[PDB]
Amino acid sequence: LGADELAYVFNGHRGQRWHLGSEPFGRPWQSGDVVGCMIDLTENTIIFT
Amino acid sequence: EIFIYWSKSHNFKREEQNFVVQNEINNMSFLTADSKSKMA
Repeated sequence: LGADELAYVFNGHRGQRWHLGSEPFGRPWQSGDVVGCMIDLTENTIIFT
Repeated sequence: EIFIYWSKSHNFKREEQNFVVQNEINNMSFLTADSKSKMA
């Protein structure tokens, strides 16, 4: 997931954002942490909480 | 109310900018300090 152009994802094992490769982003989760994925197709944006 | 005054007043905005630039205030540090403070 994210190696190609077909996915925009967050990896909380390392704190990375993946799309056509990896870039640092955010912080790693702990056990029980909840990742909220939000997509806005009017502003054309992806947000992670 | 403060933001409304800011948007309405030309002088208020420009003095804000002047303060920031002369005093070398980061502001991006204040906003992103949590991740920075945590240094991950």
